[PDB]
Amino acid sequence: KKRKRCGTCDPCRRLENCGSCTSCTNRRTHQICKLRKCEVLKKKA
DNA sequence: GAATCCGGATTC
DNA sequence: GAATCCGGATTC
Ligand SMILES: [Zn+2]
Ligand SMILES: [Zn+2]
Repeated sequence: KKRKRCGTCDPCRRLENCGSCTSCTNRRTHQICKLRKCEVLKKKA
């Protein structure tokens, strides 16, 4: 089953997409803002 | 349908 | 082998 964000790390607590990282910039990506990506979810599923 | 986890293809 | 581009799939 797919994991949920931890909700507590600094990226999880950011309120908005940064608007300028690769994920916020690239027009075809479905990846979350790099500044928001949950630290826990960076571990391999 | 939006958000975005997740993993395949490319490219190095 | 792995970072990056990319988009299928789930969960709401
Ligand atoms: Zn961003
Ligand atoms: Zn988190």
